[PDB]
Amino acid sequence: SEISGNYEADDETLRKIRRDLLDNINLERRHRDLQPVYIDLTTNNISQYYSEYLVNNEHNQDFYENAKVRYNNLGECELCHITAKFEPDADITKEYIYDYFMEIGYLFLESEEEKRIILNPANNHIGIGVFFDEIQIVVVLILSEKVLCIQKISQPEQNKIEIRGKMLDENFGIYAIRIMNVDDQKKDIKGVGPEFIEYTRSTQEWMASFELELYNQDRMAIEYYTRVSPDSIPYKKKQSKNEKLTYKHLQLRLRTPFQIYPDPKYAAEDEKERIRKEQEILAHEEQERKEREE
Amino acid sequence: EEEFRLKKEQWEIQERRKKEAARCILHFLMARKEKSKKKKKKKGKKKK
Amino acid sequence: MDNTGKLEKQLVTLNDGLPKKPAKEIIEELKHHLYQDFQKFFSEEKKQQYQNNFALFDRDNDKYINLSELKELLTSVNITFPDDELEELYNEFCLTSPEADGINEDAVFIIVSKKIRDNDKDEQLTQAFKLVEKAVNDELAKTPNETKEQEGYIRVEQFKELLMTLGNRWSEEQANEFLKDINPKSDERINYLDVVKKLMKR
Repeated sequence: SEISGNYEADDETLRKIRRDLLDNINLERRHRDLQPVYIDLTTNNISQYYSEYLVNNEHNQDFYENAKVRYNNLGECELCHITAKFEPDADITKEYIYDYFMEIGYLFLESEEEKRIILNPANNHIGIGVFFDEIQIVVVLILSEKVLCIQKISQPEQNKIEIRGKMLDENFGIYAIRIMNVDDQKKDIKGVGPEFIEYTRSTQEWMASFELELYNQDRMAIEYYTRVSPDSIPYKKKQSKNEKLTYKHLQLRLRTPFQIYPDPKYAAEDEKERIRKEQEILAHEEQERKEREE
Repeated sequence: EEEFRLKKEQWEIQERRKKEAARCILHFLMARKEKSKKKKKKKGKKKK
Repeated sequence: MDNTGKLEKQLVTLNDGLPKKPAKEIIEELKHHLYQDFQKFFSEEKKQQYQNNFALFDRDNDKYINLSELKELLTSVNITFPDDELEELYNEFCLTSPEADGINEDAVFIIVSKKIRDNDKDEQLTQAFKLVEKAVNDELAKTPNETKEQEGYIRVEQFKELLMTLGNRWSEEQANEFLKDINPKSDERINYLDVVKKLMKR
């Protein structure tokens, strides 16, 4: 205890490292002319959990599958995780570990299997989880092919949710926004169809405004359904008094355990690093312009 | 002294929990059962 | 070029590696997951008490009590099931343990788990109504020109984002059905008291 010091990590730094790996993946994708990867809630949470488990324990296929079942994961998934040890006689610092995570992303880009899974054109949902201990670190990435990805979930009005999502599939337009109890699988808690959905097919994006209060919001997931030919969906269309939605014709597409995207903390922190990036860029460009004038 | 008093309180709580365990233990054998009859006589002379 | 097509179906296939471990180990780990919630749901007093109401009906000391013995344990602990629900719970454990002459000690513990776990879900859902009414009344008082009739009445925009806070996440998609189910009468206002009644009745 006297000799070995604590090595706890900030949640802000955790989010920084995770989204920085995500943005490095996106930068490489655009360098190669590849689509940028959005933050899938399922993949993000599962990868964070899996890296947290990895730092203290080795890979477990059955454990990962059971975690996916508990989260109610959906779709085919590909996992890319690495654990690396620190130098026997090297100092460990915050910036040291952050540049080490940069190097971890570079080694992902230098690694065949994980880079291929990251950059798979078919796969379109990616979630990152970075964790570590005093001795090693681990990075975990979970990618999948899905039609709808969440780009914004906001909390502007205390009682009006808005999960903004983009449909990456053209045949499929978000039709059913509903879920069942994670603990009570047979319990179809809450869901609606087009009449309470705002779908713009051109972007295949979707928003919505509807009602449900502080009822059961700690664990369960988000079950996004889609329909073929987004045109045929009566988006936000008044359903007759004798007309109710039918999910038996609605295809489940994304089960992402609920979380604000970006969660106010995620959004504020991300805006922080971005703004500091532009501040540094402007300072560097000012210095460059002065040097060029001289 | 404060740590000792806290430990004593925790020990009293654990004693109550062990009394609950004894309640569990003294709830099973109300009836059963069958005639431990014939031979437990092996009682070697050399005592402890 | 020419953007020739097309709407293509990126079918999301649920091939995410169903648990490759054998069904036996799947069962043990599911049982452990169920018991873990038990551990916190029931104080050590409750845990070391349920045996003090299980065994005497488990007269035979085989650690298995029939449905009648389970119900007697429940009555002694002052926790009661409906006849059908309690019989179903006992029979499920009896089937899962065919070599068991009923439900074991662990089975009775799990049945109480289900009971007081439903009770805790209801209690959390109810305490949700308290904060909901608090917020509704506060916002209504912030609008003195709105009659007290709105106490209980709440907007669609006043009924959604409370699904991000407590218990086990009802996401935005889990924020949809109750609206269609309860039919906001062309006003998009449905009483949070009516939601109290329905959610307590489910």
